[PDB]
Amino acid sequence: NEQVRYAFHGALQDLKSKPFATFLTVMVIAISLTLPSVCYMVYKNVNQAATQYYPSPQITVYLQKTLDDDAAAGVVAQLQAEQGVEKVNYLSREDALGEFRNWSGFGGNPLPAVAVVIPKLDFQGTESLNTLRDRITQINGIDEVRMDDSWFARLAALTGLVGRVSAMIGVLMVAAVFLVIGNSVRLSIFARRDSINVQKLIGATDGFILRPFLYGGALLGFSGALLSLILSEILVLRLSSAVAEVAQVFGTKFDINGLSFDECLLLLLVCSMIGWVAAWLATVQHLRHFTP
Amino acid sequence: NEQVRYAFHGALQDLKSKPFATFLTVMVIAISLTLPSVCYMVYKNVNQAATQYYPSPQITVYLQKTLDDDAAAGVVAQLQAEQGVEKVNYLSREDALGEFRNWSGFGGANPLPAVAVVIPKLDFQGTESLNTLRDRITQINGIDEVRMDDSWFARLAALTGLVGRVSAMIGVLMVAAVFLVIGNSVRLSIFARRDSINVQKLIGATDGFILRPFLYGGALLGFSGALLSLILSEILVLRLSSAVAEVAQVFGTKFDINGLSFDECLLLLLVCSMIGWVAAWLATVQHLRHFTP
Amino acid sequence: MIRFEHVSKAYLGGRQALQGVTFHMQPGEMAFLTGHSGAGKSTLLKLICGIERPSAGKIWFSGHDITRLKNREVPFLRRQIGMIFQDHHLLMDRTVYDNVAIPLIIAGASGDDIRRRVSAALDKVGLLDKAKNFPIQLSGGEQQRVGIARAVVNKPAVLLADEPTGNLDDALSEGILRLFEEFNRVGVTVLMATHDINLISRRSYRMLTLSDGHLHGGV
Amino acid sequence: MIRFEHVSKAYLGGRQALQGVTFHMQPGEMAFLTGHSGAGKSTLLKLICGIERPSAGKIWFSGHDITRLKNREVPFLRRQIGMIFQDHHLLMDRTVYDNVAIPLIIAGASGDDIRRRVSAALDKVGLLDKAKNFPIQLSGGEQQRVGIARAVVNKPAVLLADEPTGNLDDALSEGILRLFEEFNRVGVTVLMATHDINLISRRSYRMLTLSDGHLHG
Ligand SMILES: Nc1ncnc2c1ncn2[C@@H]1O[C@H](COP(=O)(O)OP(=O)(O)OP(O)(O)=S)[C@@H](O)[C@H]1O
Ligand SMILES: Nc1ncnc2c1ncn2[C@@H]1O[C@H](COP(=O)(O)OP(=O)(O)OP(O)(O)=S)[C@@H](O)[C@H]1O
Repeated sequence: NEQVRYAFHGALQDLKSKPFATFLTVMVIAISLTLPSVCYMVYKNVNQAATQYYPSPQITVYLQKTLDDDAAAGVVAQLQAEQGVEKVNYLSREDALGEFRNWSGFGGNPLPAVAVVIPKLDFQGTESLNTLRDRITQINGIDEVRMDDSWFARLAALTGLVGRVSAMIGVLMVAAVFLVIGNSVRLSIFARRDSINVQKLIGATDGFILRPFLYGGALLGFSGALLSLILSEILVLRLSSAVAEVAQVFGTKFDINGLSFDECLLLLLVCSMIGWVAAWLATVQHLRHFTP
Repeated sequence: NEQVRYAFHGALQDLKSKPFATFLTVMVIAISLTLPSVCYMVYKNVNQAATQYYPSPQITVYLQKTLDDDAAAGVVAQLQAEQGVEKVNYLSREDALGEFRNWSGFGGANPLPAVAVVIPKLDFQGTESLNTLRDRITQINGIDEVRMDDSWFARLAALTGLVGRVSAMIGVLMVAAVFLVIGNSVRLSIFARRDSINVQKLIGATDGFILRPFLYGGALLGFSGALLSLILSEILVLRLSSAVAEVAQVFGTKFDINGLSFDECLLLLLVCSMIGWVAAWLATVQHLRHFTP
Repeated sequence: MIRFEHVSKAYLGGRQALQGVTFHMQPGEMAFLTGHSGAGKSTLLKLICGIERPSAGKIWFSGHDITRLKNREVPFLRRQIGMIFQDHHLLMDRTVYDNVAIPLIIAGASGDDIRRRVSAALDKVGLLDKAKNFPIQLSGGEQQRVGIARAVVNKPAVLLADEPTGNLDDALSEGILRLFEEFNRVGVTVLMATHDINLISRRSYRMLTLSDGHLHGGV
Repeated sequence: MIRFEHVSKAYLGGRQALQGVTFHMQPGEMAFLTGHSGAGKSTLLKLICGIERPSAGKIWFSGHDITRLKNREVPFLRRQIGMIFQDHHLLMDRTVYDNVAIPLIIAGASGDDIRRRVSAALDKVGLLDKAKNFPIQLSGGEQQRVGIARAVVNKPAVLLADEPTGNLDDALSEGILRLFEEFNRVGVTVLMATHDINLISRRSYRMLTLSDGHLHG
């Protein structure tokens, strides 16, 4: 680690020679890396909210008319035993008696009970709904296994379009970080025409030319990722302050999950490696034009 | 226009000097213009998608019994001339609302009053509309069921403000992103040469003459920058136009996705080429200020 | 007339290039200024075009004062000086044909005059063969020849020669000297600067020798 | 031992800069090759180090032939030639002290003997007070001097010269030529290529002249 001292030494004064351009080329590239972090913040907080808050795929299932006053407990006990629906909300015949009198007064008697069916997210497909309709109907004492759909048809269709457009935006941003690193590094290299010629005409090794440009690209990507993380964290705090007054009408305390430590290391290492390969592609495709 | 032909010739000679480098510069400046366009059509289609929505702002206009239908037409003219944003529908309580009485006579089992729904436009909304409407409401007889619904009304006011703040923040960071990326591209494009600025001034020239093929080069880079985005955004639109079909039929209607009309395309080209008129102008004079005695 | 007051120049590095230079530079005749390697024999020519400011005194040109020009007329007055360089500066990645046609564009040339002006300029140096190529494939002798060729155009009022024939042989040294020597029938002042004496000793014009920025000898 | 036979050069436009030359070159002996302005001497001068391929023919160097070889072999043997140029290929961004320290850090010497080697390679040139500064405020009379100061570093087996004394006085030409003369005490060749005739007339060494890239004048 003694011959690599000079390669790390030269890039520091190379960047510090013109400080405003060095600041500008990191400020332009952190705000290009702000948006994958912002989209990742937007993605991962609505996903944990999607576990409990909005989706509740209940299917209104009616029991037999006057089979028994406590026949729903047997349905709960038998539906606990199979896959798919595990937890069943206990709604007996006396539950429907107390649950249907208020609706009549709000709008203006056998009364079979209404069961609660939750297929979670592994059997939420409409093609997989009919598989769950087979086991409920084949159990005796159940008359109406009536569909609801409507809102559930919209819930099972718009999520595909939102996932597809988010995947398209994510692919376009991973192409953007794949390309703006290479653009910035290759303009930094093509700003220097004399140096490669001087260290190549003088007897050397190709790795000696390769090392300082590669280290400069690596530290440029490192600085861009660090400034991107610092600029994203204050926006996460600003949005936490923006959602603090919105979450108090939802009835529960809500907070935004920030940039975790296990992914920031991955972001820094992929920015270092993309600076590595950007400087490799910028320098190898530049010193092949100096060998006649 | 005889003196400016050398500027166009030098600009096209610079662009044709390194076709791969200039193509990569056009690609990096064009991939930045994709997201203002994408966010603009996303913000645009939700305006016509705000014509219909599931949480409709229902107003409890439950009038009296039997004789309320005769007085319903008398009172609808006074309230519509009060604020001007008032849409009231009326149905026959004895005949047309018998299905609503038969709703309780279903599998999920004339005392109920008449049902009327008032949905105003989004231009006249907020607490001020409620303050100007509840002062003269229930002005006939006694009116039962004075209990309004405002749980969805409060949340839609809160949710649209949140995504409005998010969209405003996203838009200002996009204009910051495009401004700094055209500044970075033009500044490194003119910093890639050093002798071409020095030799033009060591031989006696005009200060405006060296500004011509750099301002025109930046303007043509900005003008060619937006065109590749305007032949790439609609490609992604038609790639994602297929998924609109199966989610439109579940809405009970047919919805068409809007595109980039020619009124805003010229605006986007003008705002993306005008920043080449500024970035090159500042960067060249900053570079030649360091070479003056 | 071109007149010097008691002027000098140093830099930020603490090196005093000039320590007092004064001469009256008459229009029309030649000059063969020379000195040692550390002498200010090039920075004397750099002050004529006004691309550096003198640290001391005041500087005069033609019939005007070229001191304190706020970057709006020293673009204008520099155009009549074909100031040659020591090391060659050419517009790289750009052909020779419009490389020597650079000062004609600013001066407002027509379409027809550029061709015959470039042709007549390159006749005097004799390079109508490597005319449409780039200066990458030009060797150093013709690089110096096209560097001195672009001073000839626009018919400048004052000519400066900051070391020509440093990359030329003795056979073409007399020709590139006589290209300057034919300018005596027109009203142009030529400041030839060199190191060697052998072609200078074969001629007889003004000697302006300097030692660390002091002329002493040489009126 | 540098051996030549018929070697030519036609880069892109078919301009026959060279067509063939044949001379042996003993180790330790000096030379003063020259020509006219359009004569192909600098191309021949670069054929010894061989940064371009010599097209037809082949060039023998010491005990090896380097005609069309890989890029993992040519820059290893490029360290033994004293590359100076007519144009000033110098690092404009970096200062003078590490312009001449490039062969030292390629050779991988320790950091303590860099300073005495550089000062030993600059005192005979005569530039210590004008060191540790940038070449942009150095004039050509010392820019050409610091250009060759990296060639005398680390004692190369063969030393190359591409027109020195281009911006130097005749007294400084004699001083720099006596700087070049003391290298002939050890086994390194001198390959001066100057247009000056009075400097080479004051001494007798191996004088050859190429006339328009063919044969021997
Ligand atoms: N821009 C500059 N800044 C600082 N010092 C300078 C500058 N230009 C020249 N010098 C110094 O001034 C002295 C000689 O100046 P110059 O006239 O440029 O040299 P010269 O006339 O070119 O002599 P040459 O190169 O042998 S023809 C040297 O000590 C230089 O280091
Ligand atoms: N890369 C190149 N491509 C084409 N022609 C070239 C190239 N390099 C040199 N030449 C030609 O080589 C011829 C002379 O070669 P040189 O030996 O370089 O001449 P010279 O006498 O050395 O001039 P200088 O100033 O001393 S380099 C000229 O006709 C040049 O056009």
